Amino acid sequence: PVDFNGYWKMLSNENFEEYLRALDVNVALRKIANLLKPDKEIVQDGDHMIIRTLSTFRNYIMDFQVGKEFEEDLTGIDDRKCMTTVSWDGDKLQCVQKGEKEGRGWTQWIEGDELHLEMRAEGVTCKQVFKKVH
Ligand SMILES: CC1=C(/C=C/C(C)=C/C=C/C(C)=C/CO)C(C)(C)CCC1
Repeated sequence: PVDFNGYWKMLSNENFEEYLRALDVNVALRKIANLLKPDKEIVQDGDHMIIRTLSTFRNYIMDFQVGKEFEEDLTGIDDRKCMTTVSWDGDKLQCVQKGEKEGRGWTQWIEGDELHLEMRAEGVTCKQVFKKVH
């Protein structure tokens, strides 16, 4: 396990448009979303974690307990509900989102002062990197 606490800004984004296409997100929103460089505020307190993907255009908030399955309301992305579980896999943070879509989930880890995040859905993989600014 590692410590994700902090405020992070996006450095890079790769294959995000195809990842959103796999979720049936409309073209217009896909183009707009891929041009946004959202911040990430993570509050880690024990096994309780809050991850806020921030943008004035639109936000997405996660508030969960590691190891405990919860009903994830993805309103704002594709408006789906998934039975999600986020667990530790060594120093990596694994998330599996069970629902209508195949292979939906993500993996997060740290390299120096950078947050690495890979998102997957329907066999598609998106890669993002963030820099710890606070
Ligand atoms: C579609 C869409 C967006 C998607 C956000 C996503 C897919 C966030 C995933 C966050 C995760 C996995 C956080 C855990 O570290 C954002 C809000 C950028 C802008 C508006 C359009």
